[PDB]
Amino acid sequence: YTISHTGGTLGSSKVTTAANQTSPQRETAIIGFECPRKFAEIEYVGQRDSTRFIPRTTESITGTAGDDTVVSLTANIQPVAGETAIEDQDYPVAVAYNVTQGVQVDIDAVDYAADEVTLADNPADGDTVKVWPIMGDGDVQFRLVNQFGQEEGRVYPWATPLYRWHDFPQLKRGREINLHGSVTWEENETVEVLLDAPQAITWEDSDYPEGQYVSTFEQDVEITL
Amino acid sequence: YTISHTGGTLGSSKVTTAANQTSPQRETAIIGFECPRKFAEIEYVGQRDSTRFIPRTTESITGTAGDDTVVSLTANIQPVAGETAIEDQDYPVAVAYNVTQGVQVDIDAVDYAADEVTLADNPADGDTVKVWPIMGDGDVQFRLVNQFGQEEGRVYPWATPLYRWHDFPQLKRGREINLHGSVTWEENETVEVLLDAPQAITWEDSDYPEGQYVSTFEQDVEITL
Amino acid sequence: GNIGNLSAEKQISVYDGQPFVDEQDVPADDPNTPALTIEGPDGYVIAVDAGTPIAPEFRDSNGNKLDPSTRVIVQKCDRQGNPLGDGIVFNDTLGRFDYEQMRTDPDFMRKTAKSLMIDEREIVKVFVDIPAGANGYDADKSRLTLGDDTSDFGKAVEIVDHDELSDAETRAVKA
Amino acid sequence: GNIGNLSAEKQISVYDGQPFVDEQDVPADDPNTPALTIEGPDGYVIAVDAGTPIAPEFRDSNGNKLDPSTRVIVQKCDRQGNPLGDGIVFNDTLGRFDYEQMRTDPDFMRKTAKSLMIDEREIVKVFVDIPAGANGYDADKSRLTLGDDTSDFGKAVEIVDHDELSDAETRAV
Amino acid sequence: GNIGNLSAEKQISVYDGQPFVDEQDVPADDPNTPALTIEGPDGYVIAVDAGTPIAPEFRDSNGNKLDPSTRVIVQKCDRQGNPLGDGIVFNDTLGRFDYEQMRTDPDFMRKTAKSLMIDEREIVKVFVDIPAGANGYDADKSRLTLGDDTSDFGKAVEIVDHDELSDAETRAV
Amino acid sequence: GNIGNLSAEKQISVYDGQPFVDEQDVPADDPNTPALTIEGPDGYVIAVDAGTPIAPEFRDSNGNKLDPSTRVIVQKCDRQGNPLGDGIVFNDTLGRFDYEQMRTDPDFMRKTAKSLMIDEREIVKVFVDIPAGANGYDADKSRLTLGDDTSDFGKAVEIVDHDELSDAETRAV
Repeated sequence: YTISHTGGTLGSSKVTTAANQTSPQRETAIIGFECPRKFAEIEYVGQRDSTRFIPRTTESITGTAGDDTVVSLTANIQPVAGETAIEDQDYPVAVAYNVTQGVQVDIDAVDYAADEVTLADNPADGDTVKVWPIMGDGDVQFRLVNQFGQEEGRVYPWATPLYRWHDFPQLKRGREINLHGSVTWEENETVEVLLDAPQAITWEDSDYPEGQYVSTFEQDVEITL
Repeated sequence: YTISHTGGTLGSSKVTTAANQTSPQRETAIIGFECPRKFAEIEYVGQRDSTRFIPRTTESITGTAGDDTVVSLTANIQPVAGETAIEDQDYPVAVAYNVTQGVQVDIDAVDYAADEVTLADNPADGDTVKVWPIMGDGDVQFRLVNQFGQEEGRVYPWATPLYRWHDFPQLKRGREINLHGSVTWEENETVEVLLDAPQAITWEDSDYPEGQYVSTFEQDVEITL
Repeated sequence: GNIGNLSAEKQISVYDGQPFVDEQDVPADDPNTPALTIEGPDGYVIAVDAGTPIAPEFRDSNGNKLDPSTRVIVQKCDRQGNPLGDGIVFNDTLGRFDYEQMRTDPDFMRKTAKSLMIDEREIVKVFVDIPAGANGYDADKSRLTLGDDTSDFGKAVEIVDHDELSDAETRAVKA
Repeated sequence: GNIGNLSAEKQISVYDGQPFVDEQDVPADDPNTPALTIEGPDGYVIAVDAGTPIAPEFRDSNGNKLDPSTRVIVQKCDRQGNPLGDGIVFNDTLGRFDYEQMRTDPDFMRKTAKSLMIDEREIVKVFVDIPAGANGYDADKSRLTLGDDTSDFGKAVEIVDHDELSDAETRAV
Repeated sequence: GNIGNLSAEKQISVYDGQPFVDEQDVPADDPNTPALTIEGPDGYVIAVDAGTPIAPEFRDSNGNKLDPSTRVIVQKCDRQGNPLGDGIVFNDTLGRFDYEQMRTDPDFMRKTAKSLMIDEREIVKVFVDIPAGANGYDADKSRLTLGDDTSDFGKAVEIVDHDELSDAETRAV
Repeated sequence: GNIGNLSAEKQISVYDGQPFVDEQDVPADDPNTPALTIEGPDGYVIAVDAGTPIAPEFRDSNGNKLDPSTRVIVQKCDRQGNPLGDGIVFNDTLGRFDYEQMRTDPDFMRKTAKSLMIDEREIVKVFVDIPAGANGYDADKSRLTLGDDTSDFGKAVEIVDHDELSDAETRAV
């Protein structure tokens, strides 16, 4: 006797784990989904139940004369759903915020190739601005952990690239992501979502304007009770 | 399917109503219990499900030299389950408040014969005091009222004297009041409790120290779902 | 929207202020004068089973008690006001009585001996045999209690309208 | 002058303005307060077959959309209106709902996963779990459109008055 | 050095300081907050029958008795935390009790109205519906008693471990 | 805490970043350069059915898409790097490709023609026939996605380890 649910950034309980990786090119555990006492079991079926991932990183710049262009963001950028115009995407490629004025900034233009952008707000000298663009390169996959602290194993050991999550219109049916493999939980067990990449994903940065979370991870699943 | 609930001063929702009587003696409609959309029906059975009812009134005085004693309060000051000392009782017969001082007061001595009392602090000339003794003599009973604002009938109509509620230890089993008769509400309909007495009931006097409800009326009842 | 249906044998208690009763202040030592006078209610019938309590709240004018040596008597009467000698239910004192829980604790409920059944126009009286030194009877400040209907204790008092040949036999109370 | 005999299963869709659905301005992070309360019509039965769309066009008082990471839940409750735990028809987020065409393209529509059945008195509640930072919920400037009764896509909501054996089996709750 | 073997049905009581029950101080007038929570002990099964007493000594931080007009509700919930509406056991006030002897004299002991059963994970919650005038609700200077495993009066709560046919019948919820 | 075992038949996708493929810079006047070298894994085996999607996101160093007069071919070779000639899967121009949505809409997906199989050593190569002008080719600012393992649309590439008779007949080139 089962129904469906979503596991997510917050999800059915505040016992999940939300951390960030390292810059040395060595994978870490971004997220930890631990089961509660409430439910007997959680089950995920690749090819059946969708998954969504909006990753996003953090950068910073200092203000000075002519500082309307933003440099290479250390990030292999792509457009969203293959579409470039920020005003016509399912979600922004990137956003930024002046701290000295304490507001959001709109973006004017892009160079996907050079990984650079162009803004309207020429800041002052000594100014401070922060940017949250989507994450580029990255290899992700799932992992299981028992109630002890042990790696039982991965799932379908072929890590998908990060950028495919950006590449498609994730909301539209048929194009949504359905990874592979299968997996089952239990009460004190903890699945983890793991990632390897150069750049530091972030969350819960207060200065972000369009929500209390820069970036999200969601997953449809089936549940016993 | 059935359960047991309590109808109360506030009950399952704030469609309940409460109001006072007149100074001449007449059956006035004191408190009305109206049924919600949440339930389907209600029942109350005398001789099975009990009822508690703590009435109290208001008087007041202005102070002067020598005013330790307070006069006959326009009611017969009964005992409390046959008891005399305020400390020893299930509830006070009498409470007092110095509003000029903005404080609660306690009692020194009592005289049920002359229906008088005598207090601790002689309040000042021009001082202001309010007092809440129990309701004196009077008669009380029930009534049904349909959705049309119209009567439908009374319930084991032997109007009960007031003093009997004060004369018992209402909590003690056996001594708990059980009235008589039966009743069955419907959805949008109301029952009323009515009263005749030479004094004015009070609730929600802001200056009262013990709680927000000097007087109460509560009843064990039976509900469908 | 029902209220339901009732019975005949209503269960009550009895006291002074009801409107089939007469209080009457009393001097020192005139026993023949009636303190309390029940009459029948003119149409109903009263019944008092035996083993039935009394709670007399008897006091003076000045709030205090009376002499413990006093005798309270409850006596049945004719339909006129005369005693009957026979048909007494109670003759005892007040020193044996305690007022602060006389209607609460059944172990404090001092009780009757005989049963009793009263018809339409009949009378019951209370009488008070006293010494000469006492301060009398201030009925405003004294009272009486007899039975209870809300509890399950002592025994409540029965009242009815008329049920037929049971009434024909009840009317055999005639001497 | 005929009317045409019509099936009493009337196929409609549902919104807030109707006089059996009440709204409630929500604070920041009260996921137990119901934003919307759907009381039965006091005389009919509603049926929602599985595979049924939603369009919960939610915004704030200033009019901007809520946070995408919001959780949105539809749940049946008892006749008192307390959640049954089980009996859910929907559980997902707002980011999964492109407001521009969430009710336009079947290729974008979000559908139910369960059947459902509401009597004259049974209650539905729409709960919203939000972080702290958001600008609440202004029902005066937001709305809901449950189902479709207009297009050859999607599905609708069946409403019926009382028929005998249908009621006989409907009271098998 | 013997002790005597035991029947499986252990007659006990329940109190606040046990490791399958949790307290939580409530604000002024929040009923939906569960003051007290009970959960199954993970391996045993509890059975309460009706006529089970309560000494629910609820007090404030200063310990003084609350507004007697306060309402108490006791209810079984699902395995998640959602009350049922069905399966309520108790609903009464405070001033119907008398803290001085509410657990002492049987004339002062209120009790339940129905039976109850707790599996390894089943949950019970206790709610308190209160006006604004409360001085809060301090659990440290308050407590609860359920069951009676000391006298001929009242009853005790039965507890068992898992036995085959007993648990097979138990899981018919 | 089971996971669910799998057969050998891994349904996957292919692109530049995996460690059995190497991109290479390409000037603009050679249809004979190994643009991509796709070498076997040395112990596992790949299979592709005809009717398999391609997404050849080729641009220049300045990010612009190249002249769609350019042609592209994907082709099998021997275990050394010599094209077999036959066994071609693809030959078309970039003008038939729409980088904005070429890997999303089935109505834009250019697919394979003939099936294909790659043993532990068999090589696939890509060849690009270009005119004189269009600014060469940079693979670091370009990529490719071969097959699709996420949708119901398109198909995925099959991979296996060594199972006996399957390999015995996979040697049937």
